[PDB]
Amino acid sequence: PIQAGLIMGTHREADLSLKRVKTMLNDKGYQEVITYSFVDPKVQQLIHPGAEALLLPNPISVEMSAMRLSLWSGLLATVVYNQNRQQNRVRIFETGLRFVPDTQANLGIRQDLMLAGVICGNRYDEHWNLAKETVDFYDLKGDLEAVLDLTGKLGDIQFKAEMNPALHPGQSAAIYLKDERIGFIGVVHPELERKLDLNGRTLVFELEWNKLADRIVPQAREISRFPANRRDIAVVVAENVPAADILSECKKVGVNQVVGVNLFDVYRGKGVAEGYKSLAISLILQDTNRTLEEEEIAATVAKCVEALKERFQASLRD
Amino acid sequence: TLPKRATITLRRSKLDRLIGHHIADEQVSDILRRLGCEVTEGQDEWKAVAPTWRFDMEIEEDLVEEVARVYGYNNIPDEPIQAGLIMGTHREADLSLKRVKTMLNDKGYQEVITYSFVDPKVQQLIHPGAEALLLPNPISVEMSAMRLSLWSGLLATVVYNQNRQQNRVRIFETGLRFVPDTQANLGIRQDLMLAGVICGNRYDEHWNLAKETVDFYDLKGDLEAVLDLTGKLGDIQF
Amino acid sequence: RLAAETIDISLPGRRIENGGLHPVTRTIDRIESFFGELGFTVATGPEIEDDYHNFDALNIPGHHPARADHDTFWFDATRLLRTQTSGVQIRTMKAQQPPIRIIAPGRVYRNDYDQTHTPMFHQMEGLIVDTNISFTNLKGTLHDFLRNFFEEDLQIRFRPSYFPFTEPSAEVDVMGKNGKWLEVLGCGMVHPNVLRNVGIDPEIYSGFAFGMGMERLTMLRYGVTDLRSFFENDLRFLKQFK
Amino acid sequence: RLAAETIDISLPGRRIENGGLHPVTRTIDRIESFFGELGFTVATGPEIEDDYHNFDALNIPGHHPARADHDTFWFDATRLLRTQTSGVQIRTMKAQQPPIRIIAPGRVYRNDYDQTHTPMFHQMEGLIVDTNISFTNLKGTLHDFLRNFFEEDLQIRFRPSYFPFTEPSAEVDVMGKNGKWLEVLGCGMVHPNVLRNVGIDPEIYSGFAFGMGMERLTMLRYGVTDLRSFFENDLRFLKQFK
Repeated sequence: PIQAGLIMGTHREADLSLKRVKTMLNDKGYQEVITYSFVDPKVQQLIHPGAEALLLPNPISVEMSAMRLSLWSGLLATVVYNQNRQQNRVRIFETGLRFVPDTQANLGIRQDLMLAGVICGNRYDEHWNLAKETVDFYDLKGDLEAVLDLTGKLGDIQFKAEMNPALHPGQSAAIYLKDERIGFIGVVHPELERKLDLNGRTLVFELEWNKLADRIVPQAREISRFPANRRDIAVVVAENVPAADILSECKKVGVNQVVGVNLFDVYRGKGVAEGYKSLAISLILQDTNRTLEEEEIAATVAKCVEALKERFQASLRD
Repeated sequence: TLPKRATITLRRSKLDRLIGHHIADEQVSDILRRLGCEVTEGQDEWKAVAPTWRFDMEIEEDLVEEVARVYGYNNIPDEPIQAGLIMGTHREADLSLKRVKTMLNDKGYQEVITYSFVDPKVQQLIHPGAEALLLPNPISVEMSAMRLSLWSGLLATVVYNQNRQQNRVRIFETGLRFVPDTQANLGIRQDLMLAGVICGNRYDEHWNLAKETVDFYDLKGDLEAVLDLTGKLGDIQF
Repeated sequence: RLAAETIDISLPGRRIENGGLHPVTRTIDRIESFFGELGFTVATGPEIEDDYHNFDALNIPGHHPARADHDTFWFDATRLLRTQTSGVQIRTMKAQQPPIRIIAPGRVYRNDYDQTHTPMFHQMEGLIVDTNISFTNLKGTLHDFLRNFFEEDLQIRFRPSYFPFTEPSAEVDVMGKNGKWLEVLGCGMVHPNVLRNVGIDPEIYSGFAFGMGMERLTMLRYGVTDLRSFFENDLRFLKQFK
Repeated sequence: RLAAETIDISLPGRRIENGGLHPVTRTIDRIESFFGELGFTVATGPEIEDDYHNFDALNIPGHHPARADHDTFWFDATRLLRTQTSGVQIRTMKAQQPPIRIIAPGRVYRNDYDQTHTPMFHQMEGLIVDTNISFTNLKGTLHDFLRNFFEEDLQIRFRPSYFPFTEPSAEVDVMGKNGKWLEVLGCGMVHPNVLRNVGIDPEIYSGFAFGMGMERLTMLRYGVTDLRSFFENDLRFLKQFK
């Protein structure tokens, strides 16, 4: 055996590994597959039109003569492989690196490591009390926020609406993490599935890897002892703003009184006006050095409503 | 019958092999003389007898340690270890602890560790009939019993946290217990144990997830992913 | 309530059926841990490469008959998909001062399709550079890795071969039972012309390298015999590796 | 359907809030990985011990004033809770032989309760035994471990101390900023009487050992200042370490 010198070698605590996030995806219930890294130019341009491809001289066939532009070609080939073999409810993901053409790059194409995936089929797999409901975007985003924004930041992460010509305009998003396009989530276009014949509603979620590859090392702080109380607020808003100015501006008003914000019941029944909605906004108000009694709670509930009238709505009268 | 002093002979190879550095003959034969010894250099060896006032010089380590102490520890450079590279055997058929810990705290749980000796008036509630391992010279009355499970500490951490107004706590713990049996190496059988406690609501306040506190089937499905789909599955029965 | 409110005891509990990795992924991570506890740290890089990264740095040098037998995927004249994962270690040996050692997993591409060769198969190229190691310290590590990846069931035989980027070369070729010998991996000491156009002096330094095929290793280990079944990705095949 | 059936986009998605480890657990696993990539493998054992495992094997030997200053938890005359995690390495050095090293994490017990000392605190005792290592190769590894556990912010100073199971001894004592110096760990070479009653010849062999406190290290690292708060196990304190 060899004779070496035991230099330790450098590490880092404030970053991630790939195997940790992969072991988390296996905990949530996802198979890991590996597909072909060069795909079909016929059903490759049907996902990303506009951006041209990196073609390939001397191919193997016409079926494999184009580099990737995303990871949604081999994955939507694997799904329709499995669904044609009388085998449903396939949850897969795959980590590889894509090839986007550029001009100010190293060799003419810039390459990013990418983490992608596909969820589809049934949610709960036919259980004795859990009902039969196929999956949707909230399930994908909830199972994704644990992937991205738990082992990373969750400091500021905004979901907005940015279009893409491969998926639905409404049931899709654009994850940010402090003013950068980092991801694309949501169900594919309902006329995209007329080609390839992907029986049943599928969902896809791509992520740019080495910008979420640094966690934060935590720091202690003094913790109080006193209990807190649960205040119920039901703000009436028209059906225009989803959650951007409802659940977020509540936290910024007062840096010593408001911690925590929940939601447990929507209100679009018969009591509310049509085209309008009420979101139940519960809070757990507490103070860092003393307790909170009935006088100072009425200041911080009313101050958030004073900061809410700049969104053309206010609280409800019930 | 006075305490006599040995002839603590110190060579060159032992001093060089323990320090690493090369302290000169002229300085290592002056360090002992200024320390108080009676040093006679001996052609790549030293025979120095002990002084009277020090009762910690009997062997060669007690003579190289004082030399290094007079020379200083900050006046010695650094080098990394020179060693061979043997792999060391693994197994694929085993299982690591951190894998099950990583799956368990990613199913929703949290790892705490508690005091390994508990109250004998509360631990006899959880396990009556089995004699406990008592403790001479305790700290107080409420910590004088080696634990026979993990439940007498976990159902104290739960009652701690539920008194600070948060009744959803899902903690677990891994330690080793002590049960008396007259068969082991000493007189108690010791196994490594993996334990836990769940309570509270299944899901928190969500927009369609209802409010039902947990029953046994949810914990049985939680423990299925631990035992089955990790080490062993197919020959289980309840 | 106590002797009345009982439930069924052995009904299946509610959960989500967890899923396993891929076999070449498990083998890549297993050999990564096997070499990480010797101090080897991994290194990665791109999959597209010019000629100066893939052929003209490993001392081929261009009129050699290694530019058609590799079955490369060309683009124009100075672009090709990576044929062997060695640019990831050349771009490491060039930058920083010696002596450091690294391994590298990744994807290679070869223009060969049959029922015995996919166009993509994962390779694992090691690298080690430090003073006074030799062929003895190559056998004493590859024998150890084979004895640990297997469980001492099989016998080896070092035979000679020829790779252009390493001379003197070898081949390790473990003992099968269905035939006579299956060739598993190849190795050799680093040629000095590879060192001299990087920035290391081959008069005082030395080293070796090794490259093994991950899919043949995984097939021989877990008993699979059809190499094309790895990349069609059937769940009914992939569920047993969990 | 397309421009009509839209949903809210930034409502919180359904999941179960995952939870993190314990800080001393994270530090134990971090130093376990730090030493596992040098080849050290862990070793474990029991928590109750006779005198021949805990005191009379480390050359105390029994009339020494180390049987009251350790503040032990006795049972009768030949039983005690483990005061320092060293029987786990004596029971390894005895069985096999003689050129391999190990580390060991575990729980110790000391009869001391204040607002600065819990009765239980985790210790981490290393061990290394092979030919021709010295104090130079002790500084060159503990300096490296401190520079990697911190991020090169702090300065060290090797000062002398006295532990009965290792002579010549030391202490490493990193530089704080609130006071002058906080003592972090202690080390030293293994006494030959520890080797001779095990089965290793101290005329040709050598080695060193080191024992560090995990809770003071974790307090100094993540800024916590109240040592009793580690074992009351409040979720509002423990949730930030996730």
